[PDB]
Amino acid sequence: DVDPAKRIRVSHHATTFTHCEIHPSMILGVAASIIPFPDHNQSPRNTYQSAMGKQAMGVFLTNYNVRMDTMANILYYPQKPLGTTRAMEYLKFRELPAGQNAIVAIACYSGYNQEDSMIMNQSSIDRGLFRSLFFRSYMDQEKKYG
Amino acid sequence: MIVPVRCFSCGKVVGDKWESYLNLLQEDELDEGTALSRLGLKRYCCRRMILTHVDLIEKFLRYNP
Amino acid sequence: TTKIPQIGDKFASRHGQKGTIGITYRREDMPFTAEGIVPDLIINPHAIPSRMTVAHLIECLLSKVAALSGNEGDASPFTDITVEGISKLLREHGYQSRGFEVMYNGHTGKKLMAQIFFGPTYYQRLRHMVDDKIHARARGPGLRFGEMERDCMIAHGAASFLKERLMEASDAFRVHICGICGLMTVIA
Amino acid sequence: KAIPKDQRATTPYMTKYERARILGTRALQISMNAPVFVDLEGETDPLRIAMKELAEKKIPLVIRRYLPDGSFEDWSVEELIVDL
Amino acid sequence: YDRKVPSPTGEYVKEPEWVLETDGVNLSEVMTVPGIDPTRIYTNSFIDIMEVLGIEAGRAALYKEVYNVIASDGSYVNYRHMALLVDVMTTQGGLTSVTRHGFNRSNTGALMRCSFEETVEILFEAGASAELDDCRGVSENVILGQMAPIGTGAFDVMIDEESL
Amino acid sequence: MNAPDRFELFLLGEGESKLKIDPDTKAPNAVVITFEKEDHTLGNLIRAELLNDRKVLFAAYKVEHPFFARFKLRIQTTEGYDPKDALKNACNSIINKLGALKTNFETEWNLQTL
Amino acid sequence: EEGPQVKIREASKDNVDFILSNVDLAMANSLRRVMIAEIPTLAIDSVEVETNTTVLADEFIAHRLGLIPLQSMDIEQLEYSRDCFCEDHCDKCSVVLTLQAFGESESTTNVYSKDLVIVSNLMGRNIGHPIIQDKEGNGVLICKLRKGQELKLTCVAKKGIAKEHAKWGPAAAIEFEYDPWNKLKHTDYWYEQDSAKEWPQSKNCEYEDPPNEGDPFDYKAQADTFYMNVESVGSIPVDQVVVRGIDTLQKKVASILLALTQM
Amino acid sequence: RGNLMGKRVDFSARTVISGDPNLELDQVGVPKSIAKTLTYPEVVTPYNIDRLTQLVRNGPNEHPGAKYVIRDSGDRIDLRYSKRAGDIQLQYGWKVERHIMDNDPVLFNRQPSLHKMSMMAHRVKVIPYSTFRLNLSVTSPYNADFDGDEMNLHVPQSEETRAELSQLCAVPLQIVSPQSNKPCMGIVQDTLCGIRKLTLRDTFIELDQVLNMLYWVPDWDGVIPTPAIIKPKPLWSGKQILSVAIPNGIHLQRFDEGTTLLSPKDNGMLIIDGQIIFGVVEKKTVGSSNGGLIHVVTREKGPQVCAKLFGNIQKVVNFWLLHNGFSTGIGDTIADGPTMREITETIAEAKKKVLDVTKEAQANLLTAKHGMTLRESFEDNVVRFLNEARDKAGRLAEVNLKDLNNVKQMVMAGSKGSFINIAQMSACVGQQSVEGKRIAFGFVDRTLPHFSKDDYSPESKGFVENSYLRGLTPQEFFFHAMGGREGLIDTAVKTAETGYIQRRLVKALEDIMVHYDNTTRNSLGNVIQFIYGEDGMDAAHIEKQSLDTIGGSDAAFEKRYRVDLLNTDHTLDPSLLESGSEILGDLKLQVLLDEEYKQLVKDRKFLREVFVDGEANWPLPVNIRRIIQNAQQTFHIDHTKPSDLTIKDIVLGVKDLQENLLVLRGKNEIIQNAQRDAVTLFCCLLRSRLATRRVLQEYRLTKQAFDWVLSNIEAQFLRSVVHPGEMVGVLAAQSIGEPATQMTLKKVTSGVPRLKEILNVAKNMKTPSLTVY
Amino acid sequence: SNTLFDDIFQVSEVDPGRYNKVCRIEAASTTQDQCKLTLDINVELFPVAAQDSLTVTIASSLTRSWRPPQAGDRSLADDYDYVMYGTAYKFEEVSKDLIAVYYSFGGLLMRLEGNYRNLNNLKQENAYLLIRR
Amino acid sequence: ALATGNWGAGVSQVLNRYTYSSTLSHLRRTNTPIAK
Ligand SMILES: [Mn+2]
Ligand SMILES: [Zn+2]
Ligand SMILES: [Zn+2]
Ligand SMILES: [Zn+2]
Repeated sequence: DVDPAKRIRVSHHATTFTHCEIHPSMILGVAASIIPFPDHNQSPRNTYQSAMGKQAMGVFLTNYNVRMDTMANILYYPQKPLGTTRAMEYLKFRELPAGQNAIVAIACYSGYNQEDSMIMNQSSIDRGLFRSLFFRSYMDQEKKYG
Repeated sequence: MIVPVRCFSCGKVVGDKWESYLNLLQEDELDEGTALSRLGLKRYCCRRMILTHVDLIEKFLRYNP
Repeated sequence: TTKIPQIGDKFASRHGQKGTIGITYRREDMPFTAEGIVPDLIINPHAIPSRMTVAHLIECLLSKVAALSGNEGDASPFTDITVEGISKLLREHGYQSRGFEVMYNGHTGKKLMAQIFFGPTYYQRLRHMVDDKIHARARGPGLRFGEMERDCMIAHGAASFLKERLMEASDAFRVHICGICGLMTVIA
Repeated sequence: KAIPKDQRATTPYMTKYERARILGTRALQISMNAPVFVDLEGETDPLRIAMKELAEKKIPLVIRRYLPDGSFEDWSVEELIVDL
Repeated sequence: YDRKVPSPTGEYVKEPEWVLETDGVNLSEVMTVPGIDPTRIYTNSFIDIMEVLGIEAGRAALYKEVYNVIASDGSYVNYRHMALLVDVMTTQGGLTSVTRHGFNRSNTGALMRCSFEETVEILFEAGASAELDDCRGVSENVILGQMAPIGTGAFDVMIDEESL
Repeated sequence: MNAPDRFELFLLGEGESKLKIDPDTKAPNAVVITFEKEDHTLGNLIRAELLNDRKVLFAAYKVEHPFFARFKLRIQTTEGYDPKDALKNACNSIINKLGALKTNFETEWNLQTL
Repeated sequence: EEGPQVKIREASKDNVDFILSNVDLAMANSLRRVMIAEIPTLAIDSVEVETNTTVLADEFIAHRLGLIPLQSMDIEQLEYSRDCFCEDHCDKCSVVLTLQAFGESESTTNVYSKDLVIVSNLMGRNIGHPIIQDKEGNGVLICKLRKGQELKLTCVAKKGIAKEHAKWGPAAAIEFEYDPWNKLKHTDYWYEQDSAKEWPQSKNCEYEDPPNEGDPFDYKAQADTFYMNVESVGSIPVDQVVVRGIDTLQKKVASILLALTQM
Repeated sequence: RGNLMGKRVDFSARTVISGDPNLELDQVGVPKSIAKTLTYPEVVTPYNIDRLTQLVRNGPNEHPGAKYVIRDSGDRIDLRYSKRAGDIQLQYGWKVERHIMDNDPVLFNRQPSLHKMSMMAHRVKVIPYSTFRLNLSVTSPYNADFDGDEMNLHVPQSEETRAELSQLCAVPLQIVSPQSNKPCMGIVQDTLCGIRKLTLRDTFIELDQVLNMLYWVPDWDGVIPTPAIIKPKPLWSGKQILSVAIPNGIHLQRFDEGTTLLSPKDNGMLIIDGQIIFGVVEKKTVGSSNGGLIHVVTREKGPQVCAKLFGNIQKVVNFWLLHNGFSTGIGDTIADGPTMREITETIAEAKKKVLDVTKEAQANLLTAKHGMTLRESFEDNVVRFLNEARDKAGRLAEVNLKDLNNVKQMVMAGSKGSFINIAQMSACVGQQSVEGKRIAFGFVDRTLPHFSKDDYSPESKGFVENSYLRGLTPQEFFFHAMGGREGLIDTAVKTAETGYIQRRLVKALEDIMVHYDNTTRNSLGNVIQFIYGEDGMDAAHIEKQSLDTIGGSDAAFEKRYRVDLLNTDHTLDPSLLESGSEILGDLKLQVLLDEEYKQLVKDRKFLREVFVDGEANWPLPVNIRRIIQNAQQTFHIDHTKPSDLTIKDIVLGVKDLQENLLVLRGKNEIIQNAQRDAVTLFCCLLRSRLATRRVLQEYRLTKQAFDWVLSNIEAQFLRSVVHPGEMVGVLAAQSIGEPATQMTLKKVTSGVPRLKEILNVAKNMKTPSLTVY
Repeated sequence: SNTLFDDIFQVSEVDPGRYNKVCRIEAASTTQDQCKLTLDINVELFPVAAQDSLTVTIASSLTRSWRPPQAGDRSLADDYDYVMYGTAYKFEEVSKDLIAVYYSFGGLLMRLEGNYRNLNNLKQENAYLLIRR
Repeated sequence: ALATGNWGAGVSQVLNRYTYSSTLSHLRRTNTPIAK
């Protein structure tokens, strides 16, 4: 009488309860809250991701054009991920995203995508897929006591 | 920033359907799926283009200079 | 500066596995679906078994259904969403419930004997791009050659290479030496 | 301290290291317009020519193999058997 | 433990035997206990094996230990490599470690890679003891602008007044 | 920077010809043609048609490396039959084939309402 | 007319659902590829910027400009600037357009392709007119202007092909199928319990006869009967995408017979 | 000292790497932009005046160009700035600094390089886009992938230096490595997955696609092989075309579990004269395995042919895979509805066994195992139960999956995959653990505030019941993360510790070399080994061979080797030998045959003392079985007619050969003994392989094939002796350290911690144990 | 110019073992109870079932590359339906008193078991396999 | 001190701004100077 597709959970043998979790997914921090279905991944892979999300390109701020900082990378056409998270709402990910929804094919095609490399569609690149702006700004002054 | 001109995958013109899509939602109170199909976006590659866009320009325009 | 995706640039999904563009193909050459849908990106299945990254697969399934129905896919941890659940919804849309689709080779038009897991997945463009690390230092008139590199050349027994590569600029000076005392006290 | 042509107990066979150095020495010479000792049935690349000279045993070189104690043996490239 | 043994007909057969594994070591004293096979007693402490059975037995054990550390991961390494390591650690009669014993040397030359910003001292002592540099290393020969007597340079080449 | 211009995919550079015909040695009546600035579009085509010819003993093509736009075509034919001709034949045979298709289409187009 | 045979199902200004029959799969494909990559078209391929106080970057805007489909009906009556004997661009090989926009109202001012203006001489050939298909004759949304911001550009349309850049592509997608009933057995269906029950039956299964239970595998059947559908993007009439597809393919082979000739 | 640390790295470049199925094993794709930066000084000579004159005209900006022209006087003319850049007349003896071009030998390297095979020499292939390109099979020796790895390319600067690289470091000369006396390069990933799908019996190829495949193999000879099926359809076998990539003269035999000469399961492998006769081609045949196809092709055809072999195979399979396709999806991780039920019950059965032992312990009925605590042995049984569960749960999922299952297809081929993976994805994930135990009571008497105190159940202490497919509960998630962190922490350790151990080993052995006397010594001149490896052999020339004399019952030993010319029953039947009949009752010959048998019996005794275990397969030089399989194919030896070999031919022949297998040559008594010792083990293999009955009864060699076998064995043997000048010490250090940089994870001390404990000669071991019999 | 074996068999079993186009048949021989046969067959191009009756002829004639048509109008040495062509990696088992031989058809295996074939079959590759009705 | 990270360290750092989530992340990060 139980959904065989669901995961196996334990039973409520308690009459002692003094508190209840608002929601278990809140044990996660900011970076991990962005991983979709983190509970279906091997543990170390979640950690790897949390590191890389910090190396992604997005729209760090909407006022990027007015700030004059050392380096900046802005994606041309940011998209909100088709697969979101509930925590993702308080993180403004849909508002200031990073990355796009690529149509992905898992396949052995010409052989040019082995040992962790990828075959990207050149036509999609022409139409704007993954283009980004890059800004670098140089500074400099004048003398000191002389 | 703004509606990409075309669907990255197939080429379909999509940069001429952003406002319509927006209306189909507000003034017609339709849902995104039904809205998208009425604009002719039948294959998911084209559907995701519009359904996933984020119009950050409408926030850029809010800065004075 | 505008940066356009090139061979060597890094990309990654949200499941701890990056990759670089090995080559780019134009639409004609890409493999295709009956509806004429073509992939923006092709990754290798050999990178699936060992990583134990099932979520990537489920995010794909979920994302397909979301695009086909204009609904935001919920990939939140600790909920009751299932692959069976998602497979049912995708089926209702007329697709084979586990994400597979029949595809045809772009050079031929002929079908593939195997079907392909096809669907949208969220990918992130990472920083540190090819043209930034291409450094090539050749002065005639990493990237170093240190102790470990030398031990390798020793093992190969490549002595003159070690001599050629380790010798500095200093001029080859000619001196005379006594055969009795090994000193440079010879008046020539 | 030299050992007579008889009594040499070292290998009759040329070592891969000797082959590598001889070919390299000879090639260097050919690269500097030194006289060649074979018919260049079309060859132009020095090392490639050197390899040809070796096969036809026409390299007038001698290898001095030293022993850990100081003594040594002398083997002509001509003598050395080339099988590697 | 199961044990491959020759049966009376000749073919090897498994013959299980009781074995004792301990926590702590006292080879000399247990080796002498009645009821055991002193001929086969063993211990992963190759240092005690050396002190009780001698250096040759010490060597054998040290190889068995190194070898296990490599078989534990299913990995394989040809015998000679581990053997060479084990002989070097054993050549002088005792177990000489490899994880850097000397602050100056192991087998070098008062010329090779100037270690410690005070190479001066390495040279001062070499002088005071009349250290003799063999000149077989790579760096010493680099300092001398020559090729090391190794591999491709472990012999000289000369012109031959024979070739007709 | 290292990327070649895109027009180099369909424009013959200097010193290059659309075809380089070379005699195959491994076998008799065999030729190897190199098509510069062409890909699978023509390759698999001329190959397929060439295969409909019975006096043709061999026909296969291949683009050795996706980086460059050129493919190689090897044809082997019956003694007396020149490979160069089978090609001309396969070509014309193709050209005709298309002309008909072109018509039939423009014909069916008209009979449609919209 | 003996040979390849078209049999149209649907037809409109955008799609051309049809059925190719009596042809080699190779030809169906080459034609399929040509439509996607080698049909000439006009498209903005150079933008000179006088003034951009917009919120976007020049190259950003310029990139979109090139993606704006332009009238390419009489594209053949136009030459490739690389062949043309002028110095750069001229009316014989290019169409010049202008875009001037100013944020006048306080409400956000939109800039569309309709706001593009041809400035060169089209000499009577239908070419360069920005395509418009929306229900309000606006066209593609190029940019958005706040009050006070400005945009003064100068474009230059030129003839090109998809192989060079996907902007010059007249095709949007190209459905392609054959042997909907897996009779040639070109594919091997993946399944959990039932091949048939798990795989959605396609449109074209109706236009064909399901194989019979006991028939032994037909080992001599080849691949004919291809179900295609061409979607045009507007720069050219659908019917044309196909037709010229066959045309270019035709000229290609022709350029080869002429190679053996003058060889 | 600042220069004795390799800093001013001139003539080298670095960049991201990409794989390339269209490059030959020994090539390296060099982007044009990097090619124009690195130069090679080439002296002007009449053999190259034109090419140079032409390069100098192209200049520093076009690829086949040059950067400087140097004249007699050592003057440097800068082609980029110089009013005469386009007006130069080269002269013999001058030097032109040209760009590196196709085929120059360059040194390619990936750090950390703790392997000689991590610094090999490649042939240049100038290509467009940036980034260096590598053949996929050169990937493991470099321990490289393409998720961002960067490599260095160094350009040899002299002529002797060019020669050194191409004659010693070139990739082909490294296929078979000495670290493990086997190839270090094999067919991988896509090509491996594809080669299996291509070799199945069900795989057939039609004419149209066969001609393309053939044409793809560059060493093809325009000869269309006749179809395995001519009937209503000319159809070729998948095995047929692959066979075209394999050269002639290649033979290979191997039997798996239940392989017969009719191997129903298409098991094993049987290649004859470069035509695979039976068996699916996977990792055991085409991988970097010991006696595999690559080991063979190398030894038999030579390094260059083998290098070409990787490419030919890659080109065919990759082509056949591009048009066949392969993929993987969520579907492949889903197990049968009933299977999942068999899995849930299997785990439920585990939770009962655990519940019982608990009640047992709580009543105080559990008895502690000697030298163990109640709690210690309690935990022990619980963990054994819980792993038994994960495991049996995993097997139920493995068995289920069909042969269509992509995950299973990858596992069957050898390319990425393993039981544990399928087990955690499809069935139970298993028990988590930190420091060898179940999750500890971090809070007082409990693992999380969500449980009650003193709860030792499996859900409490860390058993993850769900598969990754099903998803983990929050508690399961946290526990799996506790266990996960452990691996991340010590992966950092293992990393750091191994890098320092590797540099200490190298330092300790760096000076040890093999001298011309075959002695192994250090810089002082001290003797370490009186003969390298105690056998004088080079490890890259050694193969695992079976010493038969040592195995089985004595009856078997005698049936096999015993020849009694004086006994109607135990003689050589006159059909195996030409002079068979007139040999019966020959006293003088029987004396020869008894010498041979007494020697075979001694050998058996001897071997049984050395390998007290009973182990028969040991790495030795010269693969006799292969030499014989060659002879039998080369001389088309018919197993029907009697041989023309004499008993004196064999016995005296094999006896003579032994006096020729030379490792040492010294003419004195000591050396001659050393020589007899070094060749002892090999000679035991020899005498058992060339025993008279064997030669006539089993092999059937004729006098011609036999004489051929003897000379080959001598040739190969001599070709296996180690060359004086071998830097055996560095070779040794690296051969031990490299793999120690691959160890990651019954109660003792292993892995790096123990290794460091050994090399340190620590008097205070962590696990001092004694084993008494 | 030749032929080497002839007879008709009684298919006692047709096993497909996890394959979808191939089956391993083991048919006994009409006449001599000795003669037996085990063979791999591409069922997709010539189905087979138990108790069927196949006529098996070996032969070796009517290596140079192969041509497709023309001959289809000429040397129709095919008076049969199924027609393979393998090599003899034949292990004359010389079992007991009978003599079995092995053929390889691109991987599709075959093995006959008799005794009077000592002057019938080859000991070399070349050899076609024919079957009719 | 606020410019360096000198208290008694690395206590103060330049705020990440590569991505928005990377900024949120940096602002909620923890450090432990120097049994398990
Ligand atoms: Mn990597
Ligand atoms: Zn689309
Ligand atoms: Zn003096
Ligand atoms: Zn013009």
